[PDB]
Amino acid sequence: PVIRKFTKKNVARAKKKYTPFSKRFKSIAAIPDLTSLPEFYGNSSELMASRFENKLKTTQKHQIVETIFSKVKKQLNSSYYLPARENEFASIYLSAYSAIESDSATTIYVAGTPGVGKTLTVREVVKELLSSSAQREIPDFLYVEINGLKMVKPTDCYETLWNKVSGERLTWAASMESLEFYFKRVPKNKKKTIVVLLDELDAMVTKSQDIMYNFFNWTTYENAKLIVIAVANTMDLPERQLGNKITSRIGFTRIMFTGYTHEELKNIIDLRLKGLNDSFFYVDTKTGNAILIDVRKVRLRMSADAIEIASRKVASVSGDARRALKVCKRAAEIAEKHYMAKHGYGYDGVQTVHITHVMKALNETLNSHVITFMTRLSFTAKLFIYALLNLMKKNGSQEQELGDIVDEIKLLIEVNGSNKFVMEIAKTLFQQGSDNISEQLRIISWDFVLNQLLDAGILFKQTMKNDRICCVKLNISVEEAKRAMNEDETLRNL
Amino acid sequence: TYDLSIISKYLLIASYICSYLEPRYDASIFSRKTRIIQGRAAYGRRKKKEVNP
Amino acid sequence: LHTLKLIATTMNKNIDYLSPKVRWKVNVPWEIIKEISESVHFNISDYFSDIHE
Amino acid sequence: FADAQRSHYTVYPSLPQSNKNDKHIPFVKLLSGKESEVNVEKRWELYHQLHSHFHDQVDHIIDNIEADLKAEISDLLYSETTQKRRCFNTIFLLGSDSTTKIELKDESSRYNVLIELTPKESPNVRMMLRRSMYKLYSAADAEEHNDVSYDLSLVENFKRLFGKDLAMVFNFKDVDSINFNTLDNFIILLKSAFKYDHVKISLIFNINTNLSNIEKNLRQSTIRLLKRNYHKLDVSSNKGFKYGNQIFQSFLDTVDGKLNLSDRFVEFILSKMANNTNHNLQLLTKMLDYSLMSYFFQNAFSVFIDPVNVDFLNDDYLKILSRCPTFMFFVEGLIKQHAPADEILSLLTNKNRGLEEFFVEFLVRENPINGHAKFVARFLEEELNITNFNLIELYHNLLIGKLDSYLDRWSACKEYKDRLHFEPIDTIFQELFTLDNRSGLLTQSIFPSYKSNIEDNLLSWEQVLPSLDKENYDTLSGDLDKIMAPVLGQLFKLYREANMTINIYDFYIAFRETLPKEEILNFIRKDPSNTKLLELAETPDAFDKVALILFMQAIFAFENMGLIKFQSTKSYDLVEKCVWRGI
DNA sequence: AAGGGAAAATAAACAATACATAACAAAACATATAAAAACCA
DNA sequence: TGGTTTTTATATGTTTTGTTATGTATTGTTTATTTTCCCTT
Ligand SMILES: Nc1ncnc2c1ncn2[C@@H]1O[C@H](COP(=O)(O)OP(=O)(O)OP(O)(O)=S)[C@@H](O)[C@H]1O
Ligand SMILES: [Mg+2]
Repeated sequence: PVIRKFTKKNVARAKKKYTPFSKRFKSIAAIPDLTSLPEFYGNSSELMASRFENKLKTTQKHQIVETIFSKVKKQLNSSYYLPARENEFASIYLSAYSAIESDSATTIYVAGTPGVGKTLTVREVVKELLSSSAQREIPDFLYVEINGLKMVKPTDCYETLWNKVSGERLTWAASMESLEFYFKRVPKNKKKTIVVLLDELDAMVTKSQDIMYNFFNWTTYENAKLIVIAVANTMDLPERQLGNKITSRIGFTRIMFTGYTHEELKNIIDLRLKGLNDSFFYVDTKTGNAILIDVRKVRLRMSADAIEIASRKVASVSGDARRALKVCKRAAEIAEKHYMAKHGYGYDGVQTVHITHVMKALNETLNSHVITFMTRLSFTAKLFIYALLNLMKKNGSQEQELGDIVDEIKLLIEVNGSNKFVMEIAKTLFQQGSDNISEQLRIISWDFVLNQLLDAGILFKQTMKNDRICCVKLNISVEEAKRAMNEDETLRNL
Repeated sequence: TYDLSIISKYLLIASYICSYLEPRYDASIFSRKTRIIQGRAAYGRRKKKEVNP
Repeated sequence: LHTLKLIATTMNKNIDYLSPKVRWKVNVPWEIIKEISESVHFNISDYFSDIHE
Repeated sequence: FADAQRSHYTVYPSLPQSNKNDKHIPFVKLLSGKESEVNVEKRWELYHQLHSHFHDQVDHIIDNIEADLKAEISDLLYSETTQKRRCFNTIFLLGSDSTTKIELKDESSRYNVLIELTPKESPNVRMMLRRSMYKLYSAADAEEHNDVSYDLSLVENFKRLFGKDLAMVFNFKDVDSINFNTLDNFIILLKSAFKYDHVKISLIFNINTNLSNIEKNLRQSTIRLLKRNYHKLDVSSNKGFKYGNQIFQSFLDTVDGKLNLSDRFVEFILSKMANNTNHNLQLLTKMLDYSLMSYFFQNAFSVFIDPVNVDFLNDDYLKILSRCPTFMFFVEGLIKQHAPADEILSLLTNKNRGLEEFFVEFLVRENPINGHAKFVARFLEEELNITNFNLIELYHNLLIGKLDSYLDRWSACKEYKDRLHFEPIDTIFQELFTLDNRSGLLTQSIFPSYKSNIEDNLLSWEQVLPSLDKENYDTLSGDLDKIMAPVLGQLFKLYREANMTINIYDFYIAFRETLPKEEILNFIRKDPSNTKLLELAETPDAFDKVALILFMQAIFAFENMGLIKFQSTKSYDLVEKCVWRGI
């Protein structure tokens, strides 16, 4: 053939049609009743989604030990009736019950900081009104999860929504014309109400904001039976992206979920422990396996002030329910490994999770490690920081020339030549120990420890090929660098 | 060195003068024409620079 | 003389010759402009003898 | 949506029905409308047979400057059998325009690809290679009658994929416009192809200026690679003058025996061709054509260079040829020698037959300088083996009589300076059949003082606009036109007398004092129709506002002409002047 | 011929602007393949 | 109708080109002080 200027030998193209839905029935009066039609609304798709359960199955299982603390960690998982979002349940459920019962269309906007129960309680709204629809007090509907961070492209939401509505695989430019003809032209007698959840709406609108307009404008149509529950993080995402006249035309509700208080965290943690706290297990003393009601009848209480200080500390910072369920899951496995080490069960009178297990689980996520990292570096790496801290108090310029650091390291071994530690190390730091190596310009492992501190994130270095005039910041603080160097014995005396 | 034109050859020379002499001293070096109207010519550089520009 | 890279400008993509802001400079060494000046019998060294040499 | 506000619109203009005439040639009737139509169309076709006979030979010459240059570069591109066989033969083309095609040999059991690289095709080193490996892989499938990564691994797989060995030639087009960091790194990249035993590279550098400028740009270890075998080939239209001497001789063959060349014209040709050394031959042809275009457009006696139109001769022709300055010198010579009046009167216009019978005598002389210059140029060529000479300044010194004072510089024509001696004689009526520039048309049309013609029209402006006397007392503003300058011309003399940096407001007031206050307000009121303009004129502030409106469209017109800088944006109060007259 | 004294020059601190390049955007230039669409047959 | 070829829509990759932001270097602006020769005496 022709000689190609470059090759693309890894193109894999999807079998997706190009013609939209507005061109396959030739008339609005020739559109059939779409609810009594086989390939719409997912009436045959329940075979392929259940195919992949058989791939991760294997037949070997040899008596895995399920101890006392393994049952508590299973019950504090986020995947395992919700107490502290009651007015927010009653706002989303009331707005969606009215629009389904009246064959109307609306949009519900819900925002908040991460982890506050909003993806959970929207799914609990639509599960309540699936059960209300299955009892035939509202008509049947179809429910679509759209997650913006579960998409490769932002434009894949058009493909996935129209695939769930119609069972047809089209491209995205053909899917939005298929959906737009579906919502404004197809009559209300032929359609079914659709409750789509646009989850994590921040991620879809970062580049071109053409995607948030379409889902909200489709709900203003008369013939459309579409309820967009749009859950995002910030409250001003509609008004910044769309504008003021567009967000007033749509007329959507606007809910914000405040992060939970410390008393609400206690009624989440202790709600997921009602079946196990203050309860009796059957533990055999030779394997360690516990069984809820050779064997002792042990029992399990968790301390209420341990849940208190796990709630007071988490809710004061962010207030999310994930960080409190995994600070009590982390405390439950700290208590397990000491139970596992005392009796030595391994893997195949009363147990408790103290205040000291929860504090240990909570301190390790709040401590920094840049103190502990820098006290245990080399003498060479600590001499690099100690020379950099002297330069930031001769000038305070907070980005030092790298050749000013080298001359400071040489001056600091110059002046402290009476020191007992510096006399014996300056032979092993300029000639590297023995003779036959000349006295040199950089200290031994200068390229090692400069790259060790850049890789660790402690140190920032600009991009210059002149290795002497290049500039060097810190990235941690001047205080916690000085705190780590006033601990080391040999540097604080010199 | 070059096969430039006779006025291309004086236009690199004038380019080399404009780019290394300073603009402040040009009236003292190049001016030649008599003055009908009263005025003072430029005095020139007072002292030499030891940079060799 | 500019297309032959004997006169330079400030480097912007699509500079306009026809503008107030665009300035010019020469890029030939002294050893080329000395060979040029002796061809047209112009004594360029006297213009630079009085500045330092 | 007007078309004046659009960019690039197309008019399909309306042509009238028929203008009753076959008069569609651009030549006009001369002698202020006394020349017949048959003379105008004869002077048109006698122009085109003298114009086309000149360009049939110049097109023949230009086709020989490339056929010689293709063959001179091909003697030098081939057969330099080196015994070391681990380098490239480099061809430096000194002063070459990059418009020469290079034909490679056919020469089977070998591929000969030519790879040409312009500096626009060379932004960096990988773009030089991906175009070079595309140009050889595309040109080897063209001769062959799967895809390959375009890199220098195509050079090692060339025998293992095509069966014949390679000989690639690189032709760098504008190497004075490429940057030499990239071209240095690409020659070093091509150096890595000397381990493959079946390839040979050949570089060709079209150095427009100089070799000494190139070796100061490349690194020193690259020049040591370029010196195993290099060849400097001087390629110019201006070398030895041998192609400028052929176009000027081709011109003198067309106008041999029918037009003369004044030495004021020839040294203008000789001076303007020295100011452009790179493209002489197009500029030599441009000046000979525009002077030949100028002759047949302006002289009614252009039809009198073929002898068949001499039998046409008219009375207004007889009134205009007798003011030739040689013809008065001939009548002066007949006064001073022969006393009686009648033979001079038979020469003059009172004998109606004799003067037109006097002009038919002197048209048939050969006027032999055109053949003698070709005689000298051929004789001075083959006898003395002299190459480096203009035929243009040989023809210029021959018109004066300074021939042997030009030949003494070669110091070998002393035995031949008496046999080549020629003093020209002034033939009669030679001013009517000649090419000269004493009016200043060629140095106004082809080589104008561009900016000096702009400041002279701005400053003077009386040479431009007609100062008319009758028609102004009828019109609306002719009481104002004698007392007020055009605003671009008035503002320019305030511009000219000012210093470098000038305040706009002080330049506005100094403009305003030049204007007449009473007659501008009389002119602004002399239209009774505009009510909105008469309302401005009743205001006490009328002259101060009309002067500012009229100022700041001329201070605007001086910026896009380029006469004024607005110094120091954010300030907009003072301007710097860009342009001085006379420079 | 002397000399006054204003133009010109020098220097130094400071402010304002230009410049070289980094980072990127976007249009021209280029290829690939499934779906439409002609189109013989 | 039916297979086959051709075009289009969708999708991504490549190279050139033009815009903008910014840190640093250059250049203008003002004020004090010293040298130079023109224009009055
Ligand atoms: N009120 C609650 N009652 C019980 N469990 C809760 C409650 N809120 C959150 N959880 C648990 O914590 C998890 C947090 O999920 P969500 O908070 O709904 O996610 P989220 O609000 O979308 O946070 P994102 O995705 O970062 S915006 C849920 O899956 C539950 O397991
Ligand atoms: Mg969520």
